[PDB]
Amino acid sequence: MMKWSNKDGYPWSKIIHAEKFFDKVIQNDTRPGKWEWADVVSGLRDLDKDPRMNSERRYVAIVNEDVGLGETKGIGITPGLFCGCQLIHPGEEVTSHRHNSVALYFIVEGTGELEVEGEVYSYKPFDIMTCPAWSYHAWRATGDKDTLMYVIHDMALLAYMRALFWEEPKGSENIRHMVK
Amino acid sequence: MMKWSNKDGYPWSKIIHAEKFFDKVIQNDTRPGKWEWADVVSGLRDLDKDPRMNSERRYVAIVNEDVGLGETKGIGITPGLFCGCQLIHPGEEVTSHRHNSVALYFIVEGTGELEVEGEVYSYKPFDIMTCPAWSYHAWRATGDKDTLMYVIHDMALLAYMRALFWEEPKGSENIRHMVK
Amino acid sequence: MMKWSNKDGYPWSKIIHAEKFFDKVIQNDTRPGKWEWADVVSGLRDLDKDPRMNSERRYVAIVNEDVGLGETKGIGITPGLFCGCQLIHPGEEVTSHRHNSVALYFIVEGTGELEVEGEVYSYKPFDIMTCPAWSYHAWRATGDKDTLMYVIHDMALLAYMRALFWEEPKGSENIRHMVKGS
Amino acid sequence: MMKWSNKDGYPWSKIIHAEKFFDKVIQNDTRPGKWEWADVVSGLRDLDKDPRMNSERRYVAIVNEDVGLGETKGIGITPGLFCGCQLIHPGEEVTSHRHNSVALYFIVEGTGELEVEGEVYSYKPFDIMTCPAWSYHAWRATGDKDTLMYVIHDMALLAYMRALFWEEPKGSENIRHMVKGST
Ligand SMILES: [Fe+3]
Ligand SMILES: [Fe+3]
Ligand SMILES: [Fe+3]
Ligand SMILES: [Fe+3]
Repeated sequence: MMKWSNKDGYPWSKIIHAEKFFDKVIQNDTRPGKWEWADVVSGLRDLDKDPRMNSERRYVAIVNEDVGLGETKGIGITPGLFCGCQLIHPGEEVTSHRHNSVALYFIVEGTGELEVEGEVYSYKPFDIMTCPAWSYHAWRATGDKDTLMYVIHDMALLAYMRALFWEEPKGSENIRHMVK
Repeated sequence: MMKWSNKDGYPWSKIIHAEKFFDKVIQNDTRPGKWEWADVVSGLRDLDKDPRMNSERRYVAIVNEDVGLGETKGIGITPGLFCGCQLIHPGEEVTSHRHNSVALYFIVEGTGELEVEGEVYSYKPFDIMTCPAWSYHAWRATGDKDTLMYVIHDMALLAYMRALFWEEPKGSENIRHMVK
Repeated sequence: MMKWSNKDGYPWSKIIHAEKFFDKVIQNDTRPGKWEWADVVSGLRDLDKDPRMNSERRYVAIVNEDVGLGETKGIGITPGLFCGCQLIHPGEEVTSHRHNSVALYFIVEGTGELEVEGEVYSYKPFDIMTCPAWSYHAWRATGDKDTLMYVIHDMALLAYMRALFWEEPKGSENIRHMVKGS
Repeated sequence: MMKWSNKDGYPWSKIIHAEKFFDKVIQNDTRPGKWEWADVVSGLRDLDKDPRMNSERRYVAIVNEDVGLGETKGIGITPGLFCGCQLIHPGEEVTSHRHNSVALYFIVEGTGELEVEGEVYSYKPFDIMTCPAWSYHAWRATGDKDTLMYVIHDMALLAYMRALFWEEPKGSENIRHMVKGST
């Protein structure tokens, strides 16, 4: 965890006036978000211009900036929901990993196989599949079209509570409590 | 909600790199918090030095500034928990209200009556009581010693989702969606 | 809220053994879920065989039964996510309503108009759109192909907390605190 | 994690009618809870009738049974908050552990030391202290009176999401994903 000192007391543990609490707690409203697939597809195909790019790092996140706290730019698609899209070229692999964040996958394009906890399934467009919290899961695109997926995850909720664990690549030595 | 416009597009609706998302979603760890009762009671007595202050506003938030997100000083006592303390003098009342946020009460000191949806209970030190989401509740402090309450609630969670409602004072025409 | 008595005290307010909390707090793990679009679409068609069906009631919930608490059937697609699909025939409307639950809409097929808080967008397939909590929103399907939507929402989370509100149809008198008996 | 088979398809993956869904998500309302400290203390003191009782297991949970899904006996104090109380005799210890659930401690009675990630703090009645998610923490009661603490936590939130981790005793080999099965 951390090397810290309480020998100067606890300056961070404070007591504030209800007006400051209330002023910080109430949020602006968020305008509706709209995103177009062409732009998502443009974004992701742009990722291939980077030499340092591979299949495991080829996600964009779909965000509504109004959703942020205070005046800050948010990263949720709504306040409590998070969403990303991913491109996998045929023949690419996303190797086994796990995280206690769950993921919800919707196949927009492409075919392939998904492996979770030793079992393979062969996917096709508009399949829906989940990778349960802390389940080992891996991808391989097949066929002649890129796999593009629309993904809902709660990684961010757990990050904010500081309860996110990730293990990539596979192997106990790779487990991390996900904090800066 | 809002008068708004899409006539110029949805500039707030965006698509971002996985590295930006990751960087904004991982949080700093949080040093343990410690608060002293004396400081809480002192904070509360201070408020009385406001002439324009009454029983319904006599609350302080207990915060651990580390639990903030990104650069924000936090207002939770932990990331996902929120705590307040409140002081009612004998013969004061917090009149009927409701909010969709729940509240959990620990009576540290004092006695009196809690009314929730038409039923009255007489509390004493170290009683524990809940005011269910959206239930009409009211307080009347009795005896000679001030009522001091230690309060756990989820008001901030609903506030962040923009899903929080507040009816004060009693009367459906007083309901507000709590944003702005 | 409710008429209730405490005259008999608080029998439901208990104190339980650590063993009992733990036996009840720890869940079974959950097998991964897999749904095929064809099962969804078939499901949505069946609903038209009902004469007492219209645009507004025409949704199915995609569920993972393993996700239940204790030994019960779950209602989530994951423990904390909720997923629905809806079908609107062209020329149908979903009338203006609001709820403090949020909705994330993916257009799989169809075209039409989304109205949110007085602003209209014309959607096409694979567009993504949100209806923020408690915003007035309305649907009208256009063109020739049915609109089919993949929808994620937090309604169940708010319901479990008993902090969910729903106003349908539009009008403050239609507001309900969504608990068994409204 | 899981020895499972998809060789017989995925029968748990269902599609249900809105009517069945709505019928299942909407819950009964919850009566207010009230609990009295005398009864809590009596509970905790009772537990010491068990001879194989120690400081690590001297907790009871404070529950509002109306809070459960369906007509089920729930275990939250509210739907989304969970509350326990614990008794530590002076000279007893809760040894180092960590869990990704947070804990919020209110000292009702007693005195002692709280250690979190190498730092000690000496506690007294009506002190408020947190043990952040995944921080090593340990207790030792001092003085001539039992430590009684009023504790709020989100262990159950995490348990339900199947995202709860627990390491007791200290040491990585003892980390568990907390699901029925894995310790
Ligand atoms: Fe993954
Ligand atoms: Fe209140
Ligand atoms: Fe709606
Ligand atoms: Fe602990």
